Amino acid sequence: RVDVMDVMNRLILAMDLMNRDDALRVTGEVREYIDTVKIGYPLVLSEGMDIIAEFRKRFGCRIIAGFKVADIPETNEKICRATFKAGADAIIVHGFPGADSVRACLNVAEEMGREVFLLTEMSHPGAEMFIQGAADEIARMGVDLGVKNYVGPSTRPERLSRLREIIGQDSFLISPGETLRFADAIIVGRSIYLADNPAAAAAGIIESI
Amino acid sequence: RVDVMDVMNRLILAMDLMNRDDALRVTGEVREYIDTVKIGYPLVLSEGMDIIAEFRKRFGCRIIAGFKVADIPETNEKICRATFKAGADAIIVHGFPGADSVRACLNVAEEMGREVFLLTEMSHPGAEMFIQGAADEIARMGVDLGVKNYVGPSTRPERLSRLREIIGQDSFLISPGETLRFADAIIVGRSIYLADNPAAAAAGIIESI
Repeated sequence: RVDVMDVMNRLILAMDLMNRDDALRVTGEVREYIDTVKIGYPLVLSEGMDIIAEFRKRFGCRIIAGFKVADIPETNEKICRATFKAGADAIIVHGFPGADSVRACLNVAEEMGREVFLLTEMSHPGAEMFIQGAADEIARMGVDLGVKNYVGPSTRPERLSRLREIIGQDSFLISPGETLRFADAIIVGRSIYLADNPAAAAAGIIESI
Repeated sequence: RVDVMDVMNRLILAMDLMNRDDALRVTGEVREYIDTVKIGYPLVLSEGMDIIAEFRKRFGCRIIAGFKVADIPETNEKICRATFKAGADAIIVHGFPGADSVRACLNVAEEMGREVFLLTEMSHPGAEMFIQGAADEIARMGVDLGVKNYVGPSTRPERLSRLREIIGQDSFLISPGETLRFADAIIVGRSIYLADNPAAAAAGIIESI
C-alpha cells in the first residue's frame, strides 16, 4: 500500500548489541540486505541517543525505536518527542496502559511527521499471564484510534492471522516464510548479528523469501 | 523495617524536567528536604544516562530509575544492567509482561546489589482498561517471587490499602496525607518542581507529615 512504509526485502534488523562499535560493525556487514533497523534501550542507554542519528547517517536507514513505551500520557509524550528529536522514524508503544497513553504518542508522531507502532502482543513465556488475554482488545483499540502500524508475535501463525483479521489488510504489520503470509515484514536479530557471519545469515534469510 | 530502604522525610522527588540545567537547579533548591530522587526516560534520553551519576555525586542522593521496564526477559536484563552500571540504586519495573520478565530484573539487581520496585498499578485514566484488572494478580506475583519493593497508585486510598494487604506490612511501598497511612513514602513531582518556589512547596508538604 502506497501510504505504508516500504521495508527493503521485508526484513528489519533488530540491532540488539549494546556496544556502539559492535553494533555499527555488524550492521555495516549486512547493510546491503536491509534499509530498516530497530534499536532499543540496551544500545541507546549504553551509548546515548545520538547513536540513532549516527545509524541514519552512516547507513541511510530508517530507524524504529523499539522502546515499548508504557508510561502515563504526559511521560509518553515526552519520551516520543525526545526520541523523534533524536531522529527516530518510528517508535513502538505498548497498548496495555490504555488509550490515552497511546493517543499521547499518536499526537507527537502526527506533529512531527513520524510513525507509531502499536505492540499488540509479545511472545516470551510470561506473555501468557496478562498480555495474551488483552491482545485482541489492544489491537481493536489501535484500529479504533486510526493506528496504521502494528507489531505482533510470530511464534503462533494462527495468532498473527487473527491479528491481521482485526487490523485489516490495509494496516502495516511487522513480527519478530509463513510469517510473511500475514506480516508485511519480519524482524530478525540474533540469527543475524550473533552468527559467525551476519552477511551470510542475512543473505540466507532473504533467499528463503 | 531495617531491611528496607530509608527515604528521608518519606518524600521522593519525581524529577521529570527534561533539561539538565533546570533539573539540577530545581533539585538543588529542594535538596535539603529529600535524599531520594526518581529519574525517568524524559531526562535520561534527552541528557544521557551519565546524568544519574551526576545527581548522586552533586546531592549524595539515592536514585530510582522510573523506567517502568516492560520488555522481554533478555532485554529487561540488559536494561537493568545498563541502568545499574550507570549508578541507579533501584529501578521500577512493570509486572504486566509476566513473571519471567520480572525475574530477569531481580537476577541483575541481586547480582549488582541493587533494588527492583514492582509497579502494580497506574493511576492515569487509561489504566482502567487492562492495568486495574491485573493489579491484584501482579502484586501477588511480586510477593510470590520475593519482591520487597512496590509502587502503587495514590488516587484511591482503598486501593492502596488493598495492595498493602496483599504485600504485607513488611514490604516497602511508595505511591505518587492519608496515603502515608499505607505507603512508606510518597512521590511528588510537578507540585514541587513547577511551583513558583519548589523549596516552599517541598517544605509545606513535609510539614503536613
